[PDB]
Amino acid sequence: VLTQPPSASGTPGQTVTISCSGSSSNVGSHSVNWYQHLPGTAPKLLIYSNHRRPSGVPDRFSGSKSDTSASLAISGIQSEDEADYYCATWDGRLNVLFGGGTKLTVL
Amino acid sequence: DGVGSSSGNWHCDSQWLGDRVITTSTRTWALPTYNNHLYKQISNSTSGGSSNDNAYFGYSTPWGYFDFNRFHCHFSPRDWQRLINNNWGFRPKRLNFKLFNIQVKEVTDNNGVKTIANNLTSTVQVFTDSDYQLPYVLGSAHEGCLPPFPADVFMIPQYGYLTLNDGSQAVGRSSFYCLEYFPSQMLRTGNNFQFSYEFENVPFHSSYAHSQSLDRYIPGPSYRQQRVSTTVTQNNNSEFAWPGASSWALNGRNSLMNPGPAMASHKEGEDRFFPLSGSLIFGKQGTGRDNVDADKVMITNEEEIKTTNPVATESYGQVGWVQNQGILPGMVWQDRDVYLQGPIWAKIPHTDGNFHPSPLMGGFGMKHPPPQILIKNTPVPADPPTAFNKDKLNSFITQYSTGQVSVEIEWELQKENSKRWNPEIQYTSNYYKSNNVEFAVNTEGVYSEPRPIGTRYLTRNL
Amino acid sequence: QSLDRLMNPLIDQYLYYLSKTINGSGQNQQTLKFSVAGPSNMAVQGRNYIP
Amino acid sequence: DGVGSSSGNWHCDSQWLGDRVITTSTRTWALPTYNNHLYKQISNSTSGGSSNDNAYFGYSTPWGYFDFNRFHCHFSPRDWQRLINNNWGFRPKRLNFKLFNIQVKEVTDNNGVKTIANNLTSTVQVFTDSDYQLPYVLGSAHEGCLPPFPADVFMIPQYGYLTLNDGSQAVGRSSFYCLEYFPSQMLRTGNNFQFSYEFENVPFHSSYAHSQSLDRYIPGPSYRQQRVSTTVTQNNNSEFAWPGASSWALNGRNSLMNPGPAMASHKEGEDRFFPLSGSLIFGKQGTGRDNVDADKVMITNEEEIKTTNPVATESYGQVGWVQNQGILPGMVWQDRDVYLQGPIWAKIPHTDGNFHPSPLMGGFGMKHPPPQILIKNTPVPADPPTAFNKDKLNSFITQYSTGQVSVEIEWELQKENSKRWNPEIQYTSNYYKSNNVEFAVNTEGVYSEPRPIGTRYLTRNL
Amino acid sequence: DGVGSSSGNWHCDSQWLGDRVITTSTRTWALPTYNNHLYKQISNSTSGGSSNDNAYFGYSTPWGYFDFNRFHCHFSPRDWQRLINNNWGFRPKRLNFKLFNIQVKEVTDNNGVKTIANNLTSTVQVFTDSDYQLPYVLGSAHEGCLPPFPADVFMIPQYGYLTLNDGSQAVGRSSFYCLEYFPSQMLRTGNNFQFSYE
Amino acid sequence: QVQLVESGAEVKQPGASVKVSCKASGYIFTSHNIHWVRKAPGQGLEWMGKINPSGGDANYAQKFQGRVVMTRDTSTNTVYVQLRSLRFEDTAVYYCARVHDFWSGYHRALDIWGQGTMVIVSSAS
Repeated sequence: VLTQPPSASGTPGQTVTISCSGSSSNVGSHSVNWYQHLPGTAPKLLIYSNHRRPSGVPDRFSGSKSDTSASLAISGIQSEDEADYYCATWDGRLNVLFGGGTKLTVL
Repeated sequence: DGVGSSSGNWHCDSQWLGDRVITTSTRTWALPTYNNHLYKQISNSTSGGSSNDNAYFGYSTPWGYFDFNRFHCHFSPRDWQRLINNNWGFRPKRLNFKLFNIQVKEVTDNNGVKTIANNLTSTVQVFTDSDYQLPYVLGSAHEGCLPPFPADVFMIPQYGYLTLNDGSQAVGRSSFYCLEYFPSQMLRTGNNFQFSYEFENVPFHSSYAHSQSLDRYIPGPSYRQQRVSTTVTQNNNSEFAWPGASSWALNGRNSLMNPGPAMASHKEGEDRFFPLSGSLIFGKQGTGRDNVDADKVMITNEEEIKTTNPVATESYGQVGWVQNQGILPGMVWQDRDVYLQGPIWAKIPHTDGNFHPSPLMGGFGMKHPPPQILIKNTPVPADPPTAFNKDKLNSFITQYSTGQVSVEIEWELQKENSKRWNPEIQYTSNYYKSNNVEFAVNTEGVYSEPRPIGTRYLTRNL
Repeated sequence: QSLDRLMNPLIDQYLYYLSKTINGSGQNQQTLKFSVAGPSNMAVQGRNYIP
Repeated sequence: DGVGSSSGNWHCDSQWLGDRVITTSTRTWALPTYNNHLYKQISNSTSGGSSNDNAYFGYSTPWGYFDFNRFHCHFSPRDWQRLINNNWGFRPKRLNFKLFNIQVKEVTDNNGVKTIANNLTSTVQVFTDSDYQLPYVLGSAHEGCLPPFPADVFMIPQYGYLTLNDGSQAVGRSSFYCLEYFPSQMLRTGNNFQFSYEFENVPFHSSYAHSQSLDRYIPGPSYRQQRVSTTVTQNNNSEFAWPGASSWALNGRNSLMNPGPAMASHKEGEDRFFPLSGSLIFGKQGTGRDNVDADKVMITNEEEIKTTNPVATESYGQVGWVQNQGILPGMVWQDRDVYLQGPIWAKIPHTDGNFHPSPLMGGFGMKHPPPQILIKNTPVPADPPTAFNKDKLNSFITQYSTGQVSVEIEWELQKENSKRWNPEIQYTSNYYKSNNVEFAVNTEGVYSEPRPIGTRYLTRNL
Repeated sequence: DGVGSSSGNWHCDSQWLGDRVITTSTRTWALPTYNNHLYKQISNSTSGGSSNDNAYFGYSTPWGYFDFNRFHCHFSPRDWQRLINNNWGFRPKRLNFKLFNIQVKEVTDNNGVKTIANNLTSTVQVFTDSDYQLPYVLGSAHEGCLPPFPADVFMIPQYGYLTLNDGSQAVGRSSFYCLEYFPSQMLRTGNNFQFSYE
Repeated sequence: QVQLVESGAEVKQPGASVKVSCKASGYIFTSHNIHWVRKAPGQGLEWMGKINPSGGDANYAQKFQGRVVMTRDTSTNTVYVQLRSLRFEDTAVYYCARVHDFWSGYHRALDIWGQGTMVIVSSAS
């Protein structure tokens, strides 16, 4: 199981860093992709295969991957932009993995 | 011959005869089912036109292809020592291939438990392209090569190719190959396969360093790479990797010149500085796939060739400085070195012209290199309905295959004649005690090559 | 086909490239971060032939 | 040939012909999957012993290996009687070894169950080192012999080997062999494997006890041994078990002298004393591994040589006493006695020089002793994921493979020529009743051997 | 020859030629696995004195043996009736033994239901002591004969033998015969076995 | 000395399955079969069937052919019966006994029994 910190503090008009620390068998081999989860609704694909993003995703997201860690940069945090954000990677033969998940705090 | 009868015999050997060598390494392969038996277009969507260089249009296929194209498949780190210390030059003669003990497993599901059962009567297609009609993807030093350590089962890489594009769209001059459309041999669980190939006549490799320098006929071509320092403090405090890059535009897409025409990686006495893209790079064992630190990768310094070749970080000369020089009557130069981990050959593309075809990454050039080998499973459809439905069958049994693969390559050598009174520079191990023998498995069992190994040791006159 | 694109789009090269010379804006931020060259970013891959 | 047709037949017999014998033996065997298909590295630390004496380094490999090195495998306690009573000595000539009827079972593990099913197509690799390239483990008198009682079904031992070491760390000279780099044969469920051997000419083993003592030239060499008494009140009440023992020392690590050059156990008539490290002490059947007490171990004695070789608890003489003595000219001695449970051969190490190479524990020392036979299951990879990953496959199907094994050796004999008038000592069973037959299975079903058997019974003039 | 093609044919017949007769018989036999593949010592001591004359000592090997030693394994009650009425005397001359169509099974039990399944490759050992080196137990009129009626699938008896004893305890002049010690042909689902004797 | 040990009791409500464990301590454990006799109150002994230790294959009884499942393990040297569908009817003290041949091929009897086991089955919590 990957590890990412539980909370991210924020203020309107900041960017928040969100980080996921993998291993040589997890993030080392394959990319991470970051999901938004807004409890009650379907998880949403924010960042996949590192920097590239899905057509709908706002410009304000940038993910970045280090050798063993994944970092998520959210430009322009907003009140409505808060949601529990998850790490996900492909480890093993092909099973998907998920970091514990982290709930942003917009204030 | 039968299910019960073994179709071949494991051969791994090194036989040393006179001026020639023989290397056969048999390894174990595993082939999954790619794309659920569908040729599929791929295309690079990425941004809204921000990144233009990264555009590609091509097809993905079911066929997996055997890529043995890297040296360390064929030579054992002992032999590579044996081979490099004693022999000025070498080159392959005869290729041979035997693919046997094909087993088609039939992974299934049994009410919550996966089941890898036998399917005897399923078949395995295979064929060689001896006419080079297909794209040739062994040319870019791709991954999926046979495991360096004999005892590690590997997995066959997927095959796919690219064609002409304006942006992500295709163009009327494009070509869609279908690999089914070749005559192919269907190997069922008992049969085996083989073919033989004669390497076209190539110039010997040069494993040696000039005992003499050309200043003491003008040094070879140069195209300058920006100079990077392995100490981070010395480097400029800005992100210049893309900007620094030495590029060549083809069709309005700037591609980074890599690895670049053969030149010395650094000047004598300046080991740390290295060309940005001139040198080839390898990973260490289990090195991360993005943005890893310097000591996580191996950076091969070309220095051996410096005498004859212009340095890769310095301008050529004066007239104003000369940044890039081509060919002048009376130039001589040395090739780019080859590595235990570095490729063997490349396919000389089909052109009205070429110059000194020897491929840039090192190794040997050929017009008709050793053929490709494509192996896919044969689709087995799940029970189709009773009432005939013209749509094609989209539901197949899951299978995969496993077996052996063997390759026998006859190498030729060019013996050492030297009169040099003082003793050479030999490769050698270090004696100083350590926790792991180099090129040997650790406690976990992972097999790791600690250092790349270049082939220039001996010395010949200039 | 076309010269720079002969590669197989589905697989990484074992060769690398230098992706980052910096961590990020500031003083004394220089660093060397090597990355694998593969289907996503193809213009940094090692090529055997030039026009 | 094929699945349903048996490959080779059960041969177990003794054929007594003139001056020469033939003992064939067969056994059944199962081969697990060792080290999860991984060459691994092992030190004292991975084992956990922190001493310098017990420090070691080396690898431990999947391959299994057969060991018939022990007499009790080929000879049945009948013969080893008929073999000793009637004969003045022997030696081997030709050993023939076969291996047939391979079967491969793939264990499946469910939530609470594991069902065994045949994987017909699966294979088994086997080869023999006939050039003596690998290290040779058969000379350490390891466990894992073919069992003595044919209906037993024996598990094949793993193959691992020690290399040079400093502490737990290697040195650059410490070398690592990868067995897969040796050519081997691959056997599906129908194939068999057989070869033959020729024992290089050695001295006959001497089976006899000199009737006439040397002093009725000079006795042979001597190296003293601390005398330990099976009457435990007589023994000094101190912890002299380790400190007391004589120990030949190498490279700064003291190794116990086991057993040491052949010497008599004790002075004639005193049977309760024995060399502390001098004589082999076989474990009785049912004996545990550790800290056992006295009666659970049979103890051999060398009494038959008390004529020539000096007592191992005595000094060789005076000049002041002499505790150790090397070879003088004009010495005579006799080697240690081979036992029914003891080894048969060992390999004379490869040196520039040695003296009287015949090993200490008994048997026939050889510079080309019978090759080892290594075996493993060619791993069937479990289903790969549909998209390539450069890694080696870490998931396999759990298997073991079983079959038969049979070995035929030809022993040569030397007849008894003596004109002695009065009768000999002969080895025999003791008619007197007992709850069990010696050398035979009890009610429980476990085969036990009550007593060792020496080979020295008939007498010769000195 | 192979797995799918039979290894023999079914002959039960009797053919009366002049002054001699040929009586052939063919039955089915199931051989279980006795003593978990373990030779073991047997003796009755049920009391420290046990029984005076009923005490015995011996072993009980896993091997099964074939008892055809009875007349009604070779004769159909008619052929017997034909034999006794018209003849003064008779006597055997030659015996031919053929053993074919081996079929091996594997009893695996999963989830409370045990299901038999062909194990193709597993083998069956057989031999004929032609030197009469083993104890001869067919002479004691034991049950386990081939069945009198061809349609009866029968089960194969166990071979064990007795030796010298005093009380329930053996004596050195006893001996323990391993049957593994003889050479014996191995058979898979394709092989047969045959031999003749005068 | 030859001994057979059932585990402690459980209380499981109808529809629940309960496995039972039998530890064979002091013998080879593969040469002898293990029979499970059950006694429900006011009923005779009842034979749930046997397992063949080394074999792993079991022979169940006519009445219990459906519900009862038997599994074993050589390493831990114990054998398991699993009664998948408990009912009020299936309330009994469970025994594991072994066949013991008294050192003779001819005789067969259950010489060693375990101390005991009782299953209290009732829906009431």
